[PDB]
Amino acid sequence: GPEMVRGQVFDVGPRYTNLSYIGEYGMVCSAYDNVNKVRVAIKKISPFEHQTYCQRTLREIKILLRFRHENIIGINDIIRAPTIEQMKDVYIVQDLMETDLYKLLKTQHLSNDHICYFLYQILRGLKYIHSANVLHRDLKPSNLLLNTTCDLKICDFGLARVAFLTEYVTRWYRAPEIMLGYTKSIDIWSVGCILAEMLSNRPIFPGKHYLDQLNHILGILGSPSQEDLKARNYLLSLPHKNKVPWNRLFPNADSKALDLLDKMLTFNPHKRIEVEQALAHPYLEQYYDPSDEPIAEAPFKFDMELDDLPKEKLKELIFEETARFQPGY
Amino acid sequence: LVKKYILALWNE
Ligand SMILES: Nc1ncnc2c1c(I)cn2[C@@H]1O[C@H](CO)[C@@H](O)[C@H]1O
Repeated sequence: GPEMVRGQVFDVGPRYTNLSYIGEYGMVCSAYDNVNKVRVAIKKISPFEHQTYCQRTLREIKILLRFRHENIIGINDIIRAPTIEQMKDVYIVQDLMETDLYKLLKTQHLSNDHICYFLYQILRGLKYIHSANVLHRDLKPSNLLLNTTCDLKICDFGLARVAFLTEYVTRWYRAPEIMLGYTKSIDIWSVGCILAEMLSNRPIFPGKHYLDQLNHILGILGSPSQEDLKARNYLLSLPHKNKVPWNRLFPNADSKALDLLDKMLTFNPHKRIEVEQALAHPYLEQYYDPSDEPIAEAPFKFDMELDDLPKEKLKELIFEETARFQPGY
Repeated sequence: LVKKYILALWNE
């Protein structure tokens, strides 16, 4: 009937069938599309009972609807109830992917050509979203889906904001300013950490709190310049350290990539490199093609986004944004 | 002639 799977109901209508549970905002399943005759990925999200729930899903739904890219995931369809009252669940239907980078970096090893290519598709895709003055805020290997033909796409646009921070967060990829970060440069750091993780097959900065993540970076990045309150006094108390050479952690790595890696993983956000600049790096000459690589047609405009609204009004906003996909409307 | 290179990585 409703094609209930695992433990709860998964009413996706006659359109999608043969539900397979993938795992994991909410439940994620792989259904078969009959309209396009190709397996797709449906994720069930059931918010509306929390303040920050309705925002991030609206933020993700909006952005993914107005974006089109070869390296950014795209919503194919959305399903929900005809009315406000009966609408309790939202079904985001997106095209199916074989795996993500987190599952890739474990159990599997990448060549320098495969590493360079992925970092490119990250950057090629990142420079589009960054061209629209929008921040991803939370970039992770788990948020980088991978196509069978080595094509990379980006997800998790819930925490996205235009160019509460502290709310529910793997804190291995946060920037030195997001220790406790509101620019493009905070994403580059994450992408920098990812490159370091693709290069070592292991997390560059382990531990997800102050005694480790911002402490282990001091072991590699070293003590900062005096350019750099309770986080301030804590660092000054800690003994001075030196920067361990990137060609010691990564001795069998490309000399080109290590240069870029250091340019991406600088301490201070200022002059911490930029998109397009990173694309122009010698490590990415075989793939860089500014004539083909798409950019944002126009920055993400305002007035329509100011989520200090109650959950009651946010649900209404979800309804409008979703009505564009509703079969009868 | 198949560009974009030929490798399928694989399973979740
Ligand atoms: N659109 C998709 N196509 C295929 N799989 C998807 C998705 C989405 I959204 C999520 N997932 C699955 O959830 C995992 C998240 O790390 C991914 O690794 C994956 O297992």
